[PDB]
Amino acid sequence: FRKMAFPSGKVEGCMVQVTCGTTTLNGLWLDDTVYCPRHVICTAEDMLNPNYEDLLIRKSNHSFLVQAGNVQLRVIGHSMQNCLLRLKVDTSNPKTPKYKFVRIQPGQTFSVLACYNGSPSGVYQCAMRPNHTIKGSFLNGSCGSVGFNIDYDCVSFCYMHHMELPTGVHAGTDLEGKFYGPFVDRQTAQAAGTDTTITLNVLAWLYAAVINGDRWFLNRFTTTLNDFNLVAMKYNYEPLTQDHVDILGPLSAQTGIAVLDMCAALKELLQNGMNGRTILGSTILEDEFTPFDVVRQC
Amino acid sequence: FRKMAFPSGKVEGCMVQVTCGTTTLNGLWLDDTVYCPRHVICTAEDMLNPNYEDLLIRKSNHSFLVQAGNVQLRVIGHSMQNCLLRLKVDTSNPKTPKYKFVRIQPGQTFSVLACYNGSPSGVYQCAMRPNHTIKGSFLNGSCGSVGFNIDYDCVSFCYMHHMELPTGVHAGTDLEGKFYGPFVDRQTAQAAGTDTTITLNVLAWLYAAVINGDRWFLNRFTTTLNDFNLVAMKYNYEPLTQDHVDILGPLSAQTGIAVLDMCAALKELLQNGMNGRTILGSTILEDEFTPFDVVRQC
Repeated sequence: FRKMAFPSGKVEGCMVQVTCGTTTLNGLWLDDTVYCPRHVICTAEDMLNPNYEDLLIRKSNHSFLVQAGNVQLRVIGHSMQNCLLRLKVDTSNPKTPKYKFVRIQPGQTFSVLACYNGSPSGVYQCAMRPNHTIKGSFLNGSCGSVGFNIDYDCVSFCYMHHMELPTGVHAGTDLEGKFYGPFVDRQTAQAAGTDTTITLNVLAWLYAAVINGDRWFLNRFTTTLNDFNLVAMKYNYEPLTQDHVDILGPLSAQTGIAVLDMCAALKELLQNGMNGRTILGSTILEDEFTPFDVVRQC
Repeated sequence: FRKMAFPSGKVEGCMVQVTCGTTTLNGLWLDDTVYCPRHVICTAEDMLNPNYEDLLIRKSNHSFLVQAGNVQLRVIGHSMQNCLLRLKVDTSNPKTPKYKFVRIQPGQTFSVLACYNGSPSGVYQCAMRPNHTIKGSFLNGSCGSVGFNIDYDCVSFCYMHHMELPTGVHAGTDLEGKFYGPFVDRQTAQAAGTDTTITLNVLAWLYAAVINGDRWFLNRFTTTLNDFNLVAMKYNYEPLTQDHVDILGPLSAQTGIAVLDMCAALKELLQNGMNGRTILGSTILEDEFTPFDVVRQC
């Protein structure tokens, strides 16, 4: 059972490089706008204490160098939106796909097109951690890279990379420039809080296992929701609300396994262990597939 | 440390649907040729005992329906190459990228663009297992889907999916239509042999760990190659040749950790265990990153 990224073609045609002075990062070109992290305007000395609105009101249009492959795109306007610069260029991207901008919740998944200086290098699937960060060293030096989902023909942009935190996890914003989490776009003390396991996703992955033939771990005993949350919290799992439980409705319907019955199986799995046995050929519980991802891939 | 797929844009523009009668699968459109598994010509009754050259000499050009999105592409020729049909169409793909065809070795990695009836649905990274199969239910119903690597601007096609084996792993061919492994393109008894862990890749992943700060597991004791292979084989690991050892040269150079020293660390890891500790935040040893993948992603 594999982590899949969305095909990245529709996003690749949107990736450009933005340079201000000696700083360069990735930007996203849609219609005649280029979106990038506004800290591209910062010198390393500015970055400790940046006055973004002063720095931005004081920059000329021609001080921005935007490149689509080798081709310079002239900037003809610039404004700020929260933590993003929106740069007007003189050319509409002929490869602009159908898109929207959405803001995602913790636990949800998306694909990241990792880029270096505007050139796509790889695509990764990942989840937004409950602490509003994303794990995995893959975003190191690709500020501006974007996270997205594809809904048949429409690209829903949800993430833009801004920074690496002291523990090496990544922080960024939605495409309206609002951070996920309490973080800021300056070089200062910030810390990812404690993280927890995405309980709903681990439940979804146990349903994926049942769908794929694996039944040995089904519950031997009943649980209540409350007793379930009591045990799960001891293993650093997120507590499960009623509404979380209900999101598992379709997977429950299609398998015949009641949601609280699957909670019971997980509770017994945390307490009693796999003991060398495997689920989906794994010795560990996976928490970066949402219920939606499981329905889609099964 | 994340599994990355190559950006799939260059391959997406090549994916079409091929239909013969009631059978449809994916094909790959390059210049004026469409490549697909030749079992597209089979009825379910043919598939038990197909006479491919008779079935193929007896089919007309117009009995092949090739669709690029909604757009029919007229077939104007057909020949067989080993287990692939090469169909001449009347139109050159305007999106043909720079490409080559290469045949890969067991243990090597590639990206798969999983498609349904010609439409890209997701991209996955994977390795060719030592038993010449590929693991992970992701290829279920996407015969014709292709595996590739990208070398800066050139797509190296290496795999085309043909079949699922009784254990649910996938089997396929290179783009000259030669199977990887002893398998055949008919519905008959075939079995993946026993598989082993890709020792060289697990070593590469331990070097990735060192590159990323993780040093706790470095060897406490010396080993010879022979003593190493003796222990590894007991844990169902592939034995390591001298030439395998030498492929680890660059990772050794860049880290300062001699290859036999890393063999020692793995040997001690297999025997003594992680005991709750993590490498690269994982409690298990990963075997689907090659030495090349590690250099590239670090």
